[PDB]
Amino acid sequence: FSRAAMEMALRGVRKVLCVAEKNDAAKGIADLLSNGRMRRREGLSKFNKIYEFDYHLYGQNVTMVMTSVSGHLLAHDFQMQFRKWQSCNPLVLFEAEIEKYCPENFVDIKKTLERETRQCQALVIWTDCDREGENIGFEIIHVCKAVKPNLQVLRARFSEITPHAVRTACENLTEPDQRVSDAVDVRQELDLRIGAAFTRFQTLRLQRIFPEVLAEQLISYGSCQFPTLGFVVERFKAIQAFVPEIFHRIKVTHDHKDGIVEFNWKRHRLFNHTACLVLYQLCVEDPMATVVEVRSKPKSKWRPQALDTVELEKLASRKLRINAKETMRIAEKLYTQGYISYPRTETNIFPRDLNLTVLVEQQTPDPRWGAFAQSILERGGPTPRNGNKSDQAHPPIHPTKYTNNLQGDEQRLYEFIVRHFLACCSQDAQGQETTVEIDIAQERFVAHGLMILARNYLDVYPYDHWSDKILPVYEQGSHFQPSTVEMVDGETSPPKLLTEADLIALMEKHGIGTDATHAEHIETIKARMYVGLTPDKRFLPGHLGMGLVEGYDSMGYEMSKPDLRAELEADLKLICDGKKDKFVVLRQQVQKYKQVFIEAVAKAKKLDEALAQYFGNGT
Amino acid sequence: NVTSIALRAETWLLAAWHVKVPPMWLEACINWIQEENNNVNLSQAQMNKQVFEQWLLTDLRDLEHPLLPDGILEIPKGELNGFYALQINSLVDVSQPAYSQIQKLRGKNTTNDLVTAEAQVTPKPWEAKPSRMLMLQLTDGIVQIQGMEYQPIPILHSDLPPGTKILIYGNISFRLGVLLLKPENVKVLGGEVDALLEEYAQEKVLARLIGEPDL
Ligand SMILES: [Ca+2]
Repeated sequence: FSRAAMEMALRGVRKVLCVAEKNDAAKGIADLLSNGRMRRREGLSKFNKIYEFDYHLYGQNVTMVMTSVSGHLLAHDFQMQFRKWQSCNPLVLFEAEIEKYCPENFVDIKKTLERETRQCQALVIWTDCDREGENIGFEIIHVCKAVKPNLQVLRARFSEITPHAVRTACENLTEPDQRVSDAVDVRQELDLRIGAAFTRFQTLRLQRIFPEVLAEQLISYGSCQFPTLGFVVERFKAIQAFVPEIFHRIKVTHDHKDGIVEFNWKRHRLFNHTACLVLYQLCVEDPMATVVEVRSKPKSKWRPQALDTVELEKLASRKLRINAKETMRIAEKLYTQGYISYPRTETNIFPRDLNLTVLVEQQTPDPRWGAFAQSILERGGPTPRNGNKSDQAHPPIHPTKYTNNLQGDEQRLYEFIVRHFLACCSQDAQGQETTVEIDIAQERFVAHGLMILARNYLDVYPYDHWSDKILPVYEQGSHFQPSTVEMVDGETSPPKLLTEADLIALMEKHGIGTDATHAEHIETIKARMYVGLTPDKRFLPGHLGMGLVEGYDSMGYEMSKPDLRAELEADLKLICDGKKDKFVVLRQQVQKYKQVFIEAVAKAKKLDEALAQYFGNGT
Repeated sequence: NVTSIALRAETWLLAAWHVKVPPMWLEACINWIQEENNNVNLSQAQMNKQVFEQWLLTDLRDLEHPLLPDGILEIPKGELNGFYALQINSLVDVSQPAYSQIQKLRGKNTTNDLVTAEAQVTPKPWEAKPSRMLMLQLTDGIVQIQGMEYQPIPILHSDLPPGTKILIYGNISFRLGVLLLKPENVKVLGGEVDALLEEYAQEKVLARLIGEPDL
């Protein structure tokens, strides 16, 4: 814990084995700590290199042996006996013994870690600082502790790959968190058991019932992919059920030199022809408009709130037309290359420790946003718009280094992250709102006006729009003849099919897909052909996707609802905080899902009946 | 012979509530109230109350006693003056879509149906509202006209039972068989009609406006 305790622990350490999540992170972290002085060496894996370099750890000169893994080193599965589909009843998979093993393609990495452990006295985990990263860290620990059981294990915590961050990580090494690793082991186990039991049950059943339609096809089940599909089917059904209605409104317009002024009815609209016809007839006879109230007040448009993973995933889809899976891929590439902070965070509050003034200064060399960044500094400095969430691990996603060398979508997302950051650190747009109320035969109509005085954050954030709506001068008490007095018709519009940002919003609202896993589950229902994208590009459910959701929902228990997964994901967060143990969560979640399974097997014919609506007869 | 009590009740009904009733119904009604309270000799005050309570529960369509002036539907526009104790057969809000209304009434949750990623475009207080407009189907039992909430009348609400008796008074401008009612022109007397509760229940009224079958 203390500096004296650490220095004492480090005594007699000559070689320190360091392990990163991927080779590019290993090459990157080693290059920064060594100042490019690192010496490359070969591992037993051709894609996972060793970078030796001299470094000073807690007052001890050591040789840092920096290598990497390639994501998860260990695979989880049932024993060989339960692995074959025709070897057991899917119900036994809720209790069937599960084992962790190293795949053939990763054995070279496992053997490199083991090899280096022999020459090293300490182990430092440099995997990304998220739940999966801590679990990968514990996979590396288990492999090395098999060689040296008394090996000193430390954990480097960092939110960016920059010289200051990686140097501070070395001065503040901590203990690896078993709690967050355990939550990953619990989720991995539940996903395998619920996944396997329900997949084997429905795939085998539906392949026997509909052989011509679902031959050799995999009808997979996921505890999270199912309520995700549920949102898409729920919205489609909402549109299907929606009844549009004709409404009527009195439209009064008044012509001016360079623009027509439209006064909007204070009664807004009526769903009755005779009700509106009567009020309109009153308006044609004596249409003399009198200015009742000419009111004006200051109006403001708020600058964006500090950026988190969800807002990035949604805004990149809406504003840049990059899908969440690609956004997270590019965002991870920019993070690894040192241009942005860790893009997997729930934080929308800038920590007090973080120097925003430097981050803004750093962006002043840019031709496009440079002048604006300078403008923040000239106006006193950065004034961020913070939210209410903090994971207490990472800061909001922000630019950590300036680069002009990016291309394609990589440039587009970096530019977005920079502009959002500067907009957030800027001021709100300030305008003047004006309103003119007119009376025509005791009927009140209102025209609105806007005059933006200071655009502020809008000058760097083109993704948001604010436009002047300048109204002519109307004196309180004036009388005038309107250009036209009409009785126009309208109709109510149904909802639209969900976009990816719309689907992420629903997932967020209901607490599923937490820990930035939204994209993974949206991608699974896309890939399994349960949903399809329209040209618009919105989610349309397929016949199999549709049939499964209305099949399980007809069984009584509302299975398409995200309530059970949200409870599961909630329990996982408790394991991380040490607020709940892994054994109670496992026993409770397994009992809950085994019950839902047993009820579904009992009413299995409901699945056949729901899909028969699309594929016809079948036995 | 209850004709002496009938004149006294007729005087009171008109004086206190502007209720006009046919002599035959009134006499038949008094006789029934006398049979119901056989054990006692009721006062005129108690008789007047019980007669009025029976009136509130009576279907004006079955009363055959015209109240509203002749050809009120024949005149395109005009003004109506005087006191009328009419009956609401059905009632609906025309400021809100019937589909939106039936959904809320049916208690089904449509939260996820209005979820979008697009930023909250804060509406104006008459778009965030707008003020309610009830369209009443009023009758004297012979002629059927419409009553519009021209100005907010808070005593009226969509949940008023079909057959509810209401006093329509003062100067009221009317157009195309629609009365432009202001709060100062309406008074709710109460009551209900069993025969109407069935057919013109708010669920059934709205279901008809969205084309639901078997109605
Ligand atoms: Ca990762």
